[PDB]
Amino acid sequence: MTKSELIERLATQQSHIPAKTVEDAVKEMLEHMASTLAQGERIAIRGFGSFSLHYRAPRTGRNPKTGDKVELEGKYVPHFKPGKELRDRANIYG
Amino acid sequence: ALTKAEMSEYLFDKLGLSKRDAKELVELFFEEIRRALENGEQVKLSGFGNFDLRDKNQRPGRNPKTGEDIPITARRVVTFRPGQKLKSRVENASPK
DNA sequence: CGGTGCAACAAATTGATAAGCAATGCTTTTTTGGC
DNA sequence: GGCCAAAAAAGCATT
DNA sequence: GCTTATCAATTTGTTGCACC
Repeated sequence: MTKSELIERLATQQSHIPAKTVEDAVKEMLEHMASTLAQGERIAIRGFGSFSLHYRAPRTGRNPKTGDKVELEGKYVPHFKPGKELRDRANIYG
Repeated sequence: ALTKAEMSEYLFDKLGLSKRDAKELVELFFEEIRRALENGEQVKLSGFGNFDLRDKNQRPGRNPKTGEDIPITARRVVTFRPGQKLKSRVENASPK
């Protein structure tokens, strides 16, 4: 399911909110989440999961294609942790 | 942290939606992603990232407190692979 | 709009096993905006 | 909403 | 080829948000 397909599925369901409105809403929510992380803030949606930033220490990496060394500075990367309801619903196994 | 309430507040201010629909749109948004995942479908949100399902076989685990070896059961889990766009926007963030 | 209670949530802990990634050009998918 | 070509993003290689 | 994440069971302290 792509972002646009998500919009269509939402649009359909509740025929009481304009399709265009749902399009704008979904795009706005994702920007809100993205900007929140870019601002260094966490995301906490009970039953879905939480997003935070994990630190990666500076290091001497490599261009894996050429083997050349490359100096990488410290940085932050997004991390997502599934909430209970999402874990359970997604886990088909016992 | 960003919460459902805050997200609804933003939809109210930015798009002028009713506080009732803003609240419902947010819940529908996350539910629709959950539904797709419980259905085994990959969710790819361009500009943000992908939520993928991985089937993990059983493996060795234990009770960290004590040490009693306990097998981590087989399970299908949800992982998130942030896209490059989001990765760039965040690489130089500063935890508040 | 606001107060409250509590299931869901963060952090800690150990160690075998699994997942993810540095650079970058080419390919493929998804989005975008006009009709 | 569909079409279509151009752009943006992602996918691949290997990541 | 090396680094980071996954997870077990259990406790302590915290919080999103449904319900009044």
